This record gives sequence, C-alpha cells and structure tokens, in this order.
Amino acid sequence: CQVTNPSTGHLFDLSSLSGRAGFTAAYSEKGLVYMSICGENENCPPGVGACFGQTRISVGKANKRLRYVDQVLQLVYKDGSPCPSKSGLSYKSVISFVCRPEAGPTNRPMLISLDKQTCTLFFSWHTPLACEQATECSVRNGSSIVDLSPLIHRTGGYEAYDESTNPDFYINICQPLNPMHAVPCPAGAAVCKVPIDGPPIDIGRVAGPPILNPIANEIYLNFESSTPCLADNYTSLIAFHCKRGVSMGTPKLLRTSECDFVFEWETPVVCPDEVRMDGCTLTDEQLLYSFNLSSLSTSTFKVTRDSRTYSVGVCTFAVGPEQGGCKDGGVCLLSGTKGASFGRLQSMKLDYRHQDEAVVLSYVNGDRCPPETDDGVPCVFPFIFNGKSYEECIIESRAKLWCSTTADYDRDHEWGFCRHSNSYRTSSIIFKCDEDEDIGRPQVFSEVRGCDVTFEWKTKVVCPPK
Amino acid sequence: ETLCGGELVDTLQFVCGDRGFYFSRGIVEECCFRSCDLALLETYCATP
Ligand SMILES: *[C@@H]1O[C@H](CO)[C@@H](O[C@@H]2O[C@H](CO)[C@@H](O[C@@H]3O[C@H](CO)[C@@H](O)[C@H](O)[C@@H]3O)[C@H](O)[C@H]2NC(C)=O)[C@H](O)[C@H]1NC(C)=O
Ligand SMILES: *[C@@H]1O[C@H](CO)[C@@H](O)[C@H](O)[C@H]1NC(C)=O
Ligand SMILES: *[C@@H]1O[C@H](CO)[C@@H](O)[C@H](O)[C@H]1NC(C)=O
Repeated sequence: CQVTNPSTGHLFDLSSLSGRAGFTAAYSEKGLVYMSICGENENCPPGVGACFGQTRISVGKANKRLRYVDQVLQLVYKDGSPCPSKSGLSYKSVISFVCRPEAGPTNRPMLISLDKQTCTLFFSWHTPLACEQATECSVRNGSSIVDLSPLIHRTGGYEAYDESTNPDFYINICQPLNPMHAVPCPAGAAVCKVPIDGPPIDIGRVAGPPILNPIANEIYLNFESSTPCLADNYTSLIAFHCKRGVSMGTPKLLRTSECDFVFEWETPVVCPDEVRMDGCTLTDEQLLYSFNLSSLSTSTFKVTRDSRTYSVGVCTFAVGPEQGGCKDGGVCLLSGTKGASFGRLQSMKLDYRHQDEAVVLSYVNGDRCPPETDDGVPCVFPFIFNGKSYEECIIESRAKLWCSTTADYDRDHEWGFCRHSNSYRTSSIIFKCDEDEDIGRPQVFSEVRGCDVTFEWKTKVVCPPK
Repeated sequence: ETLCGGELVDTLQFVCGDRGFYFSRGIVEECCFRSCDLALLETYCATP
C-alpha cells in the first residue's frame, strides 16, 4: 500500500482509502462495481477486492502490490473468476492512480474502458494523493510572469483536427489527461494517439514547465513517452503563438515527423498584458472627438437580475482586493463562495456603433462557458445529490460525466450527459446616451447561456455634440 | 466453461450497457449451453 519513485524517493501514501466498506465504481446506467483499495471489499466475497452486481462475479483479488509507472501508481487485482474467452483465462483489474492537484467531487474511481480479449479492466482514479511535484505551469517573460493554468482541461481533453465524431489525438498541457469514456488512453498520458486500427498509444507524457524562445518570443512545451518508436522513444512538442481574439484556441497538428509530433497552438494567453493606447477613452475618426469614460472608473457596481449578482467595473477590476474571487475579471458573477469571470480586464476593447450611436466596451477570455446536456438543455448549478451540493458535472453511479437540469436531482431525477464548450466567457457594455443621468447605472440587457452577458449603461458621458 | 443464469445477464449489461442487448439460435444456446467469447457476446449488443 506504499510505492516510491526510484529517482526522487518520494513517499506515496494511499492508506486514506483503505476502508473495507470501499467505494462504488460506475458502469452502464445502473451498474455497480463494489470495490476497495489495498484491502478486500465487504460486498464482494472474502479476498475479492472488486466484483459485479446481483451476482458476486470477481474481477480480481485484493493485494498490496503497488507500482510506480511514469507518474502513475498502478494497483493490480489478479486471479478473479474465469472469463468466457478461452480456457484458463480469469478476470483482472488494473486500478491506476493519476496525479490531480485540483481537489473536488470527480476524485473517484472511474471505469475508463475494458479490453475484451485479455479480460482486463482499466481503472483510473485522479487524486492529489498521487502527486509528487507541484503544478509547474508558469514561465517568466522578463518581469511579467506568463501562466498557462486556465488552459488546463479538467473534464477530459482537447480533440485534435482530422489532418488528412472520429478523433485522432487527445491533449492536456500541464496535468495528465483526464479519463474519458470508452477511449483507453493509458492513465497518466498527456498526448494520446488513436489510430483506426489499433489501441491508443502513449505519444505524450508531461516533462517540465514551459520553455521560452529568446527571439520571436514563442513558448514551447515538451511531452516525452514510455513506449518506443519504429526506428529506435516517442516524443511530442507543442509550439505556442500569440493570437488575440474571442477564441482561446485549440492545439492543432502541423508536422508529423516520423518519431516526433509538432502541435501549433494559437492562443491569447501566450500574449503580454498590453497597456491601453489612450487610458480609458474612445477615439474614432468618424466623429473625431473623444469620450472620457475615466469618470466611471471610480468604483465597483452591483447589477443584479434573477438572484444573479454581477460586479461591473469600467476600467477597474470587478471585485477588489478584499473578496478577490475573480482575478483579472472585469465582470464577475458572484456566488459569495466561487465567482466566475466574464472577461479579463486587460483584454478591454473600445469601438463605436454607428447604427445606435453608442460606445461598445468589451472584455474577453474569462472562465470556461457553462456545460450543457447532449439534448440542448443547460445544466443547473448548484444541485443536491443524496444530501450534497454540486458545482460542476459529476460522476456518481453513472459512466460519462453528468449534471442536473433542476435545482435538485434527489427531488426531480432530471438529468443528462455533459458536453462541454470549448469557448470562454465574454462580456460587453453598450453605452447609451441620457442627459439627466450625470453618473448613471448599468443594467442587464442580455444573458446568453451564461457564456455572454451584455449590459446597458445609460450615462451623460457618452453624449456631448452640443 | 458455461455462462448461465443471472451470471450471463450481469455480464450482458457490463458489455452492452446503455446500448442495450437482445437475446436473439440464441445467446443462451451459444454462451450457456456451450462456451463463447466476449466478442460472440457483443454481437448481441443493441446497435448504437
Ligand atoms: C477624464 O476624466 C478624468 C476624471 O475626471 C480626468 O482625470 C482626473 O483629473 C482631475 C483633475 O481635476 C483629478 O482631480 C484631482 O484629484 C486630486 C486628488 O488626487 C485633487 O487633489 C485635485 O483637487 C483634483 O480634484 C482626478 O483625480 C483625475 N481622475 C482620477 C479619478 O484619477 C482626466 O483628466 C479626463 N481625461 C482627459 C481629458 O485627460
Ligand atoms: C514577452 O515580452 C515582450 C515585451 O516587449 C513582448 O513583446 C513579447 O510579446 C512577450 N512574449 C511572449 C509572447 O510571451
Ligand atoms: C525511453 O527512454 C528512457 C531513458 O532515456 C527509459 O527510461 C524509458 O523506459 C524509455 N521508454 C520505453 C521504450 O519504455
């Protein structure tokens, strides 16, 4: 029940899960794998660590055999009940422990996939208990530090483009790849290659923190391997660009070197914090004169509609250093407990609408947009389950990641499978004219899927042609 | 090595799951009356 990395001598302790009552891994719709760690389960027959539903069909006997395999702590349950296939073959289960510094509800044993032939069950458990190092994800570009922490996929991974839905690659750029369904990407892998004929192969494992190019200011990130090439070890490198915009970008493939892999990612997070041209003012040559929005840059505002208490600050951080839930966020949807940004204050853009004679302020690149079910009905946070409140898509008694569509599941049993959006939250303010409103108040104009919020602010400032 | 009773039923949903499964010779003849592999079992999974 204890394994050490031969290189570092790091002690791993998994004894905080040694409960004989154990835990329940989820398969199918109402499927139950009663399982335990380091010890035998109680629902299963004596000696058996993991079993099946109505009948106690064993998928391996319980042992302490713990292995360190490339950042992962594998547990092997061998010698179960005989499986169909051929003579002598019994069931077995490989329960892996992958590093995940971010604590939460998805810290449970999941069933990622199964191999039919060898009668082997692949298991993945993502806990901070299986973590040696910290989350090295930030590098220094002079005096200002650049971080890649927002780009961490924490539900699954990034699907790669069909170079020449059927995927090809799966990518995670700091922490190891999160366990998906039916796709057996070896637990701990960062970059995964899935061929049409043949199982997924490990073409990427997280090496070190991102490196910096001195000349044209590019950032690179290396991902080595644990399996050999067809000319010798595999390798995969990801190059980063600076592409400002609404999209946060997605790792695309460019060069398929026979033993190497080149991925080119265009993202605004690999861009510096650009200081605004003319402070906090608007200048278009159509009118030629300027609008001084610095008068509104005085303090915080609380615009609220339908329980949703927003925080808006023109040219100022939404929530100040006191509460500070939404760092960098120019608009912050408060919950008092969490908080979610609707655009980094630094990404502020000012434009002139000629249709309505208005001034458009917009921030971009906040937090990840809310997940929806596969049907199209948005999820509802927070929701109750057995007596607990939940903030994101979870995996209790179900295979794929699921959410509730009501305020309470226990009460209404309404749900669907999550399909996450690869877009980030945006927020815009359309400044409209009013002469008697010296220092006016913004109001919620339109909320779209919680992925975009537009405010209408009526002020005296955006007027004078007198 | 026969696979009969509820021990065939529990194995069906373990392979088929949300896809569902049928029972149509039949599957009881192929895996319970005789011995089959899990490939001759997933042939009886309902089309995704
Ligand atoms: C656009 O509007 C802003 C805000 O009105 C202008 O900046 C502001 O300029 C005034 C000058 O009267 C500053 O007021 C001064 O404050 C100090 C205290 O720090 C006080 O001792 C003085 O008596 C005076 O009242 C004001 O602080 C400053 N804005 C802020 C809030 O920092 C700005 O100049 C205008 N844009 C242009 C055309 O440059
Ligand atoms: C690093 O900082 C310089 C500041 O001059 C900037 O020009 C460059 O774009 C930055 N490089 C990146 C993309 O991190
Ligand atoms: C790749 O090479 C390293 C040593 O450089 C070795 O530790 C690792 O096991 C190799 N991967 C394979 C082919 O298992």
